[PDB]
Formats: sequence, structure tokens, C-alpha cells
Amino acid sequence: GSHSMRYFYTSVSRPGRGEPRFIAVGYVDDTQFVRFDSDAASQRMEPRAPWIEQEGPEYWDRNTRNVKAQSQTDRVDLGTLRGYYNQSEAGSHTIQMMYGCDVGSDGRFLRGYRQDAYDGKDYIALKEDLRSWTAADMAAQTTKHKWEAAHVAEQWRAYLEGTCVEWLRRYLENGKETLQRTDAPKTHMTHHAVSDHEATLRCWALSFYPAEITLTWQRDGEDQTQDTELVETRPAGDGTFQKWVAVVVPSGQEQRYTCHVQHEGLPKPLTLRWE
Amino acid sequence: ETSPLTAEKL
Amino acid sequence: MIQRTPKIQVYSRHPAENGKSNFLNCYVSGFHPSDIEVDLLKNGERIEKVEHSDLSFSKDWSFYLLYYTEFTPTEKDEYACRVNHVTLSQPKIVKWDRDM
Ligand SMILES: [Co+2]
Ligand code: NI
Ligand code: NI
Repeated sequence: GSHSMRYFYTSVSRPGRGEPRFIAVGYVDDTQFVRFDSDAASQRMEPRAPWIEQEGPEYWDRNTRNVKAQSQTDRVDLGTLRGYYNQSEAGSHTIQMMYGCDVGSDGRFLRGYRQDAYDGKDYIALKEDLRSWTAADMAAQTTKHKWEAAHVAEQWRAYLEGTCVEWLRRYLENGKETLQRTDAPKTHMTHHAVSDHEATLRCWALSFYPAEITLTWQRDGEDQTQDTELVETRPAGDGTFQKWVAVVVPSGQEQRYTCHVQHEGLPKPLTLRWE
Repeated sequence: ETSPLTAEKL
Repeated sequence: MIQRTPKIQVYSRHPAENGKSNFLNCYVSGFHPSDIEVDLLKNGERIEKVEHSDLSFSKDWSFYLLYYTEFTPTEKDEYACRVNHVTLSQPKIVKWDRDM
């Protein structure tokens, strides 16, 4: 369908000695494909999907250089922000950033993003126009004026519309056997008595990709939300995802209840009932 | 492919 | 940000059958700040060869990690995930239930 590339960076300061812990992860859609961890011995960007391994030495050097530079920038920023906010040297603090691009099924640019946070709260973000900045507070406002003077948004726009989209298209082609394959959910229903007169019906979706899914209960053909429980979508650990939704019902009335499953991999939604 | 853009905030 | 305690799900990779090889997962999510300690337990004892994912985060900036190991469910063995975080006054232990 449409596709995304996203990078997620986290720095966590280490009061008392040395540099922050820096972690970077890259995704295409919901597939991790690279990582960098400052705690790891390689000090290199490392592959996490088979289809990235073919990239040559220059790719790995360049990508390593980029994230190392960002880790240093984060270190500096952690210090200057601590100063701005008059915070002690004692506490650990964090900077996070997410950036990336979305492309349509024709491979054309749809949208770009570049947003960051300090201590888990919005700091500065590029707006959807890729021209303007959203600054959450007066430190970020200071940053905004600095980056306006330095043409930073222009650089980011050119990255997001250019490099980002070009490389995303490349990955989608190189990794097409998995990246452009949808794995529809494998579904089933379980039944768990909660007394001698009521039971939980749990509707399972397993082994699906991508992670986006909708699970709903209906009773007598209309959605029911009362007396239901919907768990957060969770990773299986093999690249696929899991979710379930449950409902408590009077025993003997199970045939009234139907579970409905919507996913990109299902041309029509699926309906399950208890046998 | 990562961004090469790494300007400081303050 | 306001400290926020992890959500915890403890589950198998594949539907469980006693005696059959599988993977035990503990997914911790929605937490802030990011420092967290997670162990998988067998009958109350720490399992030694446990791996984890690379730290990432959700739209709201809260963190998530998956911890995992191979295991073989049985009728007799109790599995659990034990989590410590600044929000918890003692480690929280969530028992694995194959139905969840
Ligand atoms: Co906080
Ligand atoms: Ni597509
Ligand atoms: Ni001004």
C-alpha cells in the first residue's frame, strides 16, 4: 500500500561519569532494519533485516557517521537544556527524536516528519508544511529562531522529500518479498468459564503484519463495548503482531456474539462466532 | 538512510 | 514528564501446549522515564538467558521493550515477568497465563 520510513533516537544522560546512552532504531513500516546502541561494542550502525545486509561499506560508514554526530549533538543539547531549565547535575534527562517520510503506492512523497522531545514532552517539531516549526516552550522558541537563521527546515524538507523517499523506495524493492507482503491475522476464539453461568469469549488475532488492526465485538449484529476488554497490540518477536478482544457473556448465549476483524491483509473483514 | 542533519539546539 | 508506570503483558509467542517448545515474552510499554529492570522468572527464579529489543517509543514519547527467551510450558512450572521501575515501590510480578 502506502509505506513509511522512520528513525527513532533516544539519548539518556549519565550523571556522574561519561557520555549519554544513545540508541537509534530504523523502521520501514513495522519492520526494524537497523540499530545503533552506544553501549554495544561495534560502535557501528548494524543490520537488523536481511534485505539491508547487501548495502555496501560506504552505506554503513555514512550511516554510522550520521548517528554518531547526532549522539554528540544530543550530549551538547542535554547540557544546554539542563542549563536553560536550571536543573541540577544530579538527575538523568532524555532527548528523543522521530523523523521520516511516507510514500504512496506509486512511490510518491506523501508526508514528512521531524519531531523531538526533552524529558518526554514535545520540544520542537517541523510542521507538515516542512517550512515552519512548532516550539512548545521558550527554550524551543530560542531553538526555533536559531534554526530559522540557519536554514534548518529547508535542509530537513530536502532530506524528507528527497533522500528519505528515494531510499524508502529502494528498501521496498530490495525487501519486497517481506515488506510488500501482508500477513493476514490467523484468528480463533477461546472460551473461559468465569462461573457456572457466564463465560469469557476471547477473539484472537495472531501472526499478522503490519500491526494496524481492528477487533470488535457485535451482539445481535451491533457493536458492543460494555463488558469487553481490548489488549494493546503486542509483538510476537518473529516480526509479526498479536491482539485479542474479549467479552463476558451469559452462558448459553454465545451464538449472539460475533467478533469482527479488519486488517490490510483481509480483502473483506472476517467474522468469527463460538461453535 | 539516516539524516545527516545534526544542528545543536541552543 | 509525569512518571508513568509500565503496562505489562506476559505471553507466549505461539499458542501454548504443555511439553512443546515456545518463547516466553514480557512486553513493557507506556513507561517514563526509560530506565527499567525486567526479568523473566521460572518458579520464582530469574531466567539467565533473556534477550531484549532495542529501546523505542510511541507517538506519546513513552517507551516500550520486549524481553524474551525460549521456554517449554508445562503443567507444573510457573512463569512470570518481574518489573522494577521508579513508579513501583517494589518489583511488580505478573504471572504468565496462557489464555492471555
Ligand atoms: Co519525567
Ligand atoms: Ni505498497
Ligand atoms: Ni522572538
